[PDB]
Amino acid sequence: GVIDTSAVESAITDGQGDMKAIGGYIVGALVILAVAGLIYSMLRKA
Repeated sequence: GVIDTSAVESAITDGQGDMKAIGGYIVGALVILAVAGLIYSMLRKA
């Protein structure tokens, strides 16, 4: 082991965990880009 992964549990959660936010924040932001694409297509198309 528990202690062996003790540091990892904290470092992993802090770093690894932060991954969810990075992926989500990044993937959650991409939605904005896509919105524009379709928006332009519909407006430019139409």
